[PDB]
Amino acid sequence: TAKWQFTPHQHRGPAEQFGENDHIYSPKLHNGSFKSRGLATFMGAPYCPPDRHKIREMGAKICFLAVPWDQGQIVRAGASQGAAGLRDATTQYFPYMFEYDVDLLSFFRVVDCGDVPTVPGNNIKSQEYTADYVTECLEGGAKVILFGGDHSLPIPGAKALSRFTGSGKMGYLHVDCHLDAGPDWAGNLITNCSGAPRALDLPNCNARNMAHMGSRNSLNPKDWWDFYVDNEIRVVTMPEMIERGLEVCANEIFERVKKDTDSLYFTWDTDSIDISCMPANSAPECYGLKGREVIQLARIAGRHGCDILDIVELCPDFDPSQISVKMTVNMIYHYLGSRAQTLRQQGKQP
Amino acid sequence: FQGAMLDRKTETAKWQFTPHQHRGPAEQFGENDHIYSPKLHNGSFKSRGLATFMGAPYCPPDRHKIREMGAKICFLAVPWDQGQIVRAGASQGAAGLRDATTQYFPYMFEYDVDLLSFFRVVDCGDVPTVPGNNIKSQEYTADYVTECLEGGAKVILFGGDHSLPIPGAKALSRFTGSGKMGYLHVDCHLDAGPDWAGNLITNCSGAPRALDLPNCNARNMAHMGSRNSLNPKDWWDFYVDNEIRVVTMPEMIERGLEVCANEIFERVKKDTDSLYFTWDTDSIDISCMPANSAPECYGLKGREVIQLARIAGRHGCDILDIVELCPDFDPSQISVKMTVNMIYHYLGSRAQTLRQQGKQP
Amino acid sequence: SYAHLFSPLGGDGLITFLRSAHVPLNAEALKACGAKYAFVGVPFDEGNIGKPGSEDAPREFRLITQEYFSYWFEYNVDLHGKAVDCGDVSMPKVSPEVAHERIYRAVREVLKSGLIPIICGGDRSISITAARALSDHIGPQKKMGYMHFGAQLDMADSWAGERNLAPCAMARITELPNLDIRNVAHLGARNAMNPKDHIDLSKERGLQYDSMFDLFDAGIYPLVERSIDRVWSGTDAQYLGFNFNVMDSSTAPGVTSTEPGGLESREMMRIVDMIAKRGGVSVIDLTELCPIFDISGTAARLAACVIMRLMASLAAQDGDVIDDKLRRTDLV
Amino acid sequence: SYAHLFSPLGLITFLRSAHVPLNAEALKACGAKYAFVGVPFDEGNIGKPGSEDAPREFRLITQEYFSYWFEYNVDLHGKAVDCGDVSMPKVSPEVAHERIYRAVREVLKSGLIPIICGGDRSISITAARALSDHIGPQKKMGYMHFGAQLDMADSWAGERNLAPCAMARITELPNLDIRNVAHLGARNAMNPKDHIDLSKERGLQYDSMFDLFDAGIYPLVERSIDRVWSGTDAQYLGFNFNVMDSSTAPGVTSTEPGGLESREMMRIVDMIAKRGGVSVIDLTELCPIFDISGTAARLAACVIMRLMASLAAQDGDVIDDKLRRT
Amino acid sequence: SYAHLFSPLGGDAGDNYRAPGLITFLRSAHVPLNAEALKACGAKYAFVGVPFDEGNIGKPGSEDAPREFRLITQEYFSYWFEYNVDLHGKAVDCGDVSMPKVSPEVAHERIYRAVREVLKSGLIPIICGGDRSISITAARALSDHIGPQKKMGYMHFGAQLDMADSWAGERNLAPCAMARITELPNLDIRNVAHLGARNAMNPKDHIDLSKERGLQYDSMFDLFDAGIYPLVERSIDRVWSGTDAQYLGFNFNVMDSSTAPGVTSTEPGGLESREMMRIVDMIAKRGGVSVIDLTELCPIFDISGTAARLAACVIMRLMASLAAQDGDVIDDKLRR
Amino acid sequence: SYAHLFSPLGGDITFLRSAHVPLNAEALKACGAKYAFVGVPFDEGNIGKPGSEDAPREFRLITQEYFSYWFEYNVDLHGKAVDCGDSPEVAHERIYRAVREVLKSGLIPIICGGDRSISITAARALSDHIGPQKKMGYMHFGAQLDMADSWAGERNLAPCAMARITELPNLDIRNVAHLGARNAMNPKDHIDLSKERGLQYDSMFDLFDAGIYPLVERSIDRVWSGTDAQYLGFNFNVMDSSTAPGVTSTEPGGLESREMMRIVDMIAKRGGVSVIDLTELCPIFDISGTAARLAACVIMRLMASLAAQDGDVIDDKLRRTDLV
Ligand SMILES: [Ca+2]
Ligand code: NI
Ligand code: NI
Ligand code: NI
Ligand code: NI
Repeated sequence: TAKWQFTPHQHRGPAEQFGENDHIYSPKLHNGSFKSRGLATFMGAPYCPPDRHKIREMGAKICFLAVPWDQGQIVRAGASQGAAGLRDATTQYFPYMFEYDVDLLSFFRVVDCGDVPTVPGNNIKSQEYTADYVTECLEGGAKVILFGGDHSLPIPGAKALSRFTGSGKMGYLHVDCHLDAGPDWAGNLITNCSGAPRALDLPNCNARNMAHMGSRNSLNPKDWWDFYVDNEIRVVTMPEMIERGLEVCANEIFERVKKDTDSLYFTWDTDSIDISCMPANSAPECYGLKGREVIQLARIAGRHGCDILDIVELCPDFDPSQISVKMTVNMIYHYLGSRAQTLRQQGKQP
Repeated sequence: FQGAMLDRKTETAKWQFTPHQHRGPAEQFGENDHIYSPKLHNGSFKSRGLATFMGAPYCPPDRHKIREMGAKICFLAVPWDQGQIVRAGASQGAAGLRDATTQYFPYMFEYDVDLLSFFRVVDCGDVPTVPGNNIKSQEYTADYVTECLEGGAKVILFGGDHSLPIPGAKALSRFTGSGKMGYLHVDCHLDAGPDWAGNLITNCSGAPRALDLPNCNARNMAHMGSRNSLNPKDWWDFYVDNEIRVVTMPEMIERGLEVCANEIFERVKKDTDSLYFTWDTDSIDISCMPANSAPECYGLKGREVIQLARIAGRHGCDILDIVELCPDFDPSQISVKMTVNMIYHYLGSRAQTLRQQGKQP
Repeated sequence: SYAHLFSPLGGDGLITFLRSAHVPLNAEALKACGAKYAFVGVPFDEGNIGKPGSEDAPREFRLITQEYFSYWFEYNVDLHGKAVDCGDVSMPKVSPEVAHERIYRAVREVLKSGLIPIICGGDRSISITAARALSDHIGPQKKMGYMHFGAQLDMADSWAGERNLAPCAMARITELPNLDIRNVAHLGARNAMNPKDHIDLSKERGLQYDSMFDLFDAGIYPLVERSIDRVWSGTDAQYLGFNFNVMDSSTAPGVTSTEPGGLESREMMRIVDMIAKRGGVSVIDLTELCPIFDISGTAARLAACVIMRLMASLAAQDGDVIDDKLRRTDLV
Repeated sequence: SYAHLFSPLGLITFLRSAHVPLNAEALKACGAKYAFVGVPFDEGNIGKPGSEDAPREFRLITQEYFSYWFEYNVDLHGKAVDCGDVSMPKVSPEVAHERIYRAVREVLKSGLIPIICGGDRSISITAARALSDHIGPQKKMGYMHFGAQLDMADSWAGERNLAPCAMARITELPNLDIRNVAHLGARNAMNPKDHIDLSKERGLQYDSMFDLFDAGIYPLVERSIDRVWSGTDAQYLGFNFNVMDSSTAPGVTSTEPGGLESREMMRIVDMIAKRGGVSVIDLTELCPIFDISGTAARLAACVIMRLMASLAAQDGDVIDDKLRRT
Repeated sequence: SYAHLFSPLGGDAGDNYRAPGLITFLRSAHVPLNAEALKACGAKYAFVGVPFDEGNIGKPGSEDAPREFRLITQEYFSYWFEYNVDLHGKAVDCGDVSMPKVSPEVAHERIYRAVREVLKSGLIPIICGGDRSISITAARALSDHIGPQKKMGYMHFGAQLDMADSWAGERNLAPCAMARITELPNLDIRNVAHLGARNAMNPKDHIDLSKERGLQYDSMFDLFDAGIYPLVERSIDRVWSGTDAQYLGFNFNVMDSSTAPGVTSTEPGGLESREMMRIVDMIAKRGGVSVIDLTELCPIFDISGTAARLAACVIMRLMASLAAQDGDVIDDKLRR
Repeated sequence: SYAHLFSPLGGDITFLRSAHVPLNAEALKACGAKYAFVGVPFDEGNIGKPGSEDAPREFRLITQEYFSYWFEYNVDLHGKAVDCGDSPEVAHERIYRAVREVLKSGLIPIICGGDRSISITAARALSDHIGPQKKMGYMHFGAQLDMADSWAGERNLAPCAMARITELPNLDIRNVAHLGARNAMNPKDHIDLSKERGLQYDSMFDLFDAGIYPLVERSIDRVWSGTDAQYLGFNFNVMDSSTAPGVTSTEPGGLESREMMRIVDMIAKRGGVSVIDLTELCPIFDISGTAARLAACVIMRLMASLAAQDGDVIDDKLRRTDLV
């Protein structure tokens, strides 16, 4: 029977720390993993196999699951290295956020579920694995943070959430520099530029609960734009976000995709973020979100809440700094910190 | 009593790992699957996942847990890089090393050995550090190394800086008791400062601190690989004054690596019960090993590094330590993968030798 | 064919700006090809006194533009066929007087065709020759306007005994006989690469440059609009030039002399639309890109997006839009 | 004489300035107002390595600039000197800190303003103590620091003078009233709960990045400037450039998204300079191995030089507008 | 015209403007992938870029190798004084094969037709890859080209056997390459050589399958024991004697990591640069080759282009050494 | 003080941390050193990638990573060298007088940085210094012959160096050695001109075939036997690219580091040399300072080996426990 157990500041052996809250305080006997990562999991959280029975036995309410698959990719590979940069970047932080007064780790009973396996060269089978693995987290009673890998991730991700939602309704939020709405790309329905049409195909995902935010510039063929016009799906371009204000736009959009739905899929491409803050991309783009706006959007998302959050296309090998991996850490942390602060305000549990 | 109330004496450790890492619906279960091409997925050859050294089970550095697992090799990282007189960076070595082991199988066809199951390798994690406090950090290292030895395993110690053999040989010396210990130091640098700016235990004093040990004798000590002028006179005087054999890199090149190394291993093992083997990556030529705090030309070539690891394996040591790897200085994987092969060929040759003798580890 | 607007269907080399066709640098051939812009690479850096690298800018700029489609969903505009590429001017490598002559003939030949040259350079001194070519092109009975973005005024009357190096550019350009100073705008000057004689000479001549401090204090866009109006109101031709060190260093590292405290990318995009509202420009240049210092191609990507957005916004202002009822299903 | 103001006719030191030894008599007599002191010390660093190389990279960046700033009508030539690096042994932090302390005391004794370019943040502990001793128990000190981390660990791994302890040590200085202490920019999760608890216990009125954003930044900065400079005899100003948004400060030890952008810090510099003086300037935790085309080092160099120019402009130490290229 | 043999004359003018061109192998002319245009162009080799990496099971990056390889070769003169040979005009560049993403079946078919077309012209394709699995298709194209009444030979240099009967259940990924290539019907295993295998990226089933089929690979340890060249000469002889066509393939992780850092999976303890050059001369003494490939160069891991430069010199010296063996040398009496 | 020989005790920018002496012949002669390091950051003769401009600065900084004591030789380099580190037309004349002034002092100039064309001026300064009644020898290591009679219409660029240096009137062609030529940076007119003049170059292929050292020994003897002065120059692209990335024009298939160190001892057997140059270091392409570190260790090992050959060793009985 599975137990949710972690060592504060990682290290066991003769100098192991044991305080129940030591993980939210300055380390006491040693430096933890702030300099040398050791055997780090996401957030230092317990490892838990993507297994509905183990996840439920641990009582985990957030599963971190890496989907490093980067061969459903029409631009260039590299996103298979994202999850390792992310996990390593969380050793630079505590799981306590003073901006929310929340211990993220114990509030959600976060677990790290490892990586989804891949079948190189086989986009069909690799996406099938992702759906099977995501399903185990959902059936375990947890909400999910999915870390890519290329933007094919919402295809199996939203399919798994769609099946799990059953006769209820699912919303779909896609945040991206690119509209990602090719009906097919060279005949292929399930590349990383088709998250949105494949979501609209889901039997319980309706156009009025779908939306796209952040688009700009000309890596956006006309059929991708035609998709939103022809199906009446609201697009909020980056220029509109700038003109009207992020908060106004984001709040309107979260209200739309959540209206009368039972669950929400939120996919977030790192190239929605301005290239000055996010060089580690397959397709980095100017005219994007600024650093403080990324954190603002993550807080706003946390206020409304989603069932699955996915973050894709991080390519740490393209960045000589830590700015890109640490940006993705803060996307996740501020989402969770804001989510916890909201739940606690509502008298609700995760 | 806090120790007793916090420990779990009756909860026994099990040596268990998943071949090719991933659990969940597509987990592989074959007993030998880890030495064959992966079957259901790619394992960690592209994406590292949650990889340990060699994919081996994690085992806390606890003598009772190690013995319960029956582990005969502990990998223990010692990333401490603030006993360092040159420049920091070796604290990042162990992470690059562990990640590089995902590029290999634990099976070595050159020896026909499954390293993982032959030795029941475990990854014991990292030794914690106390930043700014070289004294206390070295006390931690010795106590962690002691748990591995008392658990019945031989040890692979993976450093930050070359202060490592000070607590390392201290722990092995204590474990060896009334027996005798040898000490082999392979390095571009003589590392024999009596003190450095008054400090006795920096990364340039491994050899004098070893000689200070009550059961480590000059006749069982040796140094190989030295060259060039990052070598103050007192470092060379130490070997002259105490009659400790030095085999410089020019001598290894002239006489041949195999002849020199076999002679040296016979010397450091003659009439000993144990051997400490410390190996600084800057003994390797800068062309093969740029990722070091003090990289040097006129060093071992790639094929010679593997040759020396093989020869070390034929003779065997109780602790092998490998220090000063700085992966952030290298845009390639050549340096981290060189250090993987130092360990893998040592272990592969060691297992082939034990099996040839009809002996178990 | 419209397949270039859409995702490639199933079953289905030359390095040029926007994958556009190559047309030789010949006025007759350019007028007949149907494009509105003619891209000219000028890999010349012998007016540069700073770090080298702008020599490789034209090729890297061309390569970056191939990462994008020609269709702009923000404008309903297709840039396909709007530009052609004339190659590079041949740089002989030891005759700055002769190199500038070849540049002068190249710009005059493009202007004679009626197309808008897009001059992608090495160093900023290229603008001296391009601006003179436009001034001679329109003749003494016409009025010229001039707008440049950059962190440096480049108002050295002379530098190291030379009169036509990069830091001398504006000092030469403002001597042109049909360029009234009231039709000159310079935006973005800041920090210490502006010696006192550049400010003394600017004051002597009445150059009302908009320093970055001036821009921030005014909220940027109200002041830019006034300088746009000065450059475009009552002039027969307008020269628009970019040194992308006008941008904050964080968003344009790959330039010859990067400077903190500059424009954000979103600010430059809005300015591009403001320029395009005037419905025309005579010459476009960009100089001092330095790809060897770039990270993920950031400066090259920014320059390409600015220039292509300018073309797209000009086409939208002109009503030169595509049939938006077109669908990908029409190719089959 | 003044040719460096104009277009040219045709050791590694801060701003290509002259080297003066760390000796008070030579420093007072040399005519400069600032003394750059490199401190390549990183043995208080608990994070990723690299800041030891910051003083060299910072110096190399500053040698690219002209000395004349048209925005201020100020000439920096001759306003600073470079005293080299403090000589410090490795693996002996106590002696290294004593060497830093004596170096800063020697600069303060000369009357010049030390510009201390560090390795890790713990060197600020010793520099701030040196100023506190320099002015003595009859004076009042002020302290303002920019950074994403509070550094309010009473202890860290059982140690008391590491980088995350800096503010906990600095706020114990006896002539530093906590109401004359400012800390601006704290954000994100490298701020464990005991740092907030200790800040509350002591009355540390830190201005979080969120606090700053909510107020429009500058009104709150102005209020903390007023606390540090009003009624104090000396002011210590320190920078960890992870106070800046990661985009404009990648090359730092612990980069942080969602911070100040370059134009905002440039405004803050001018607001500080209106007080007409500062006693010590430090910058720590630049990390060149993480930099992107030297962006963080260049931002840091631009902030320090604009601060010098802005103070000179405030002091009226501008050049004659009538000078011409001659 | 022969000025390209000598120091540039300089002081030359009249070019005025340079038409936009393509980054080309050895600054050579571009010829379309068409057999007759290839036959008529006069070259002996046709460089073919294959930026395909969807057979790669390791770290990404080989997609960019054809571009970086071409750029390295543009730095060199065409005359090699060690061989008295002029490479000018001996090769052309056919660009890159046009392949869709996320569609490996179609990509491999595009590669197959491309290699068949160059072979149809009689020129020697020089195939610069992304990942190692492209060799499966290229070797199959040669096997089809010569037909079932002819005998093919195959030699590959690499640190990895790539003898996975299947990998993750798939049959045409990079680690499967030799297992597929040794299934070709007119490739007798006695005419197959594999040289350089070493270290632990060689699982036990690759060894078992090699033994089951009689693949006599020459491990790096085997080569060292033989003094290298005596064993290489015997495998050269097995591949070239009695065969109608010979396929020569390179994974430059055969080289010691110090001289090939920028490869997908770098390996210590391999061949040094001067050793590969002698092996190149030993190969060229056989006076011919049918296909040359190089895969798994990985520029994001390279150190100052070291690996890309080594590969470039190996390939150019091979062409130069073959030309010297053929007597296709330059007139010594030519002067400026 | 001898304290610089040992690990620093508790308590308490130039080449080799050596003293600065002005570039003045009398001051140099009286200072007691045997070598005068001269940085020559000149890149207006370079036809390839830029970077040689920064070589003199990086070389100095690398040498500060090493002690002055060589345990392999029982030699201390401290005080044997001093540091004198500094429109193509006048600059070359400035270089000429700089070398003439050092030679006038009797010291051995160590001329660093910049592109290979500098050897033309240094060799001309040395040829003039010895006068027409003496015989000169010249040895250069490099992958490129640099035997262009003219290049792009010029006569004093880097690829013209050997064509210029071999025209000096007191340089008999049998006293000229050039070692390491390989690969395609050697146009035919450089080979033809070598044949016209009888330049007995040792290509890398020739060196490997002979086991290297027997051929090096013969070219050393041709340069040193019967000559009154010898000029030694290094382009470290003679080294295999794997061990010297940070050079202007790196080339595979060259010398290993262990082979050069042995060659250094072979040169040092002759007990003297008149000028030492190194050109075409390119630090911007370096990784962990590899080329700069190799160059530093070669030059310093040559100085150390020459001192050992001269018997100029230190008292091996000195111990760290003698410092007060
Ligand atoms: Ca118990
Ligand atoms: Ni996307
Ligand atoms: Ni995207
Ligand atoms: Ni050592
Ligand atoms: Ni060492």
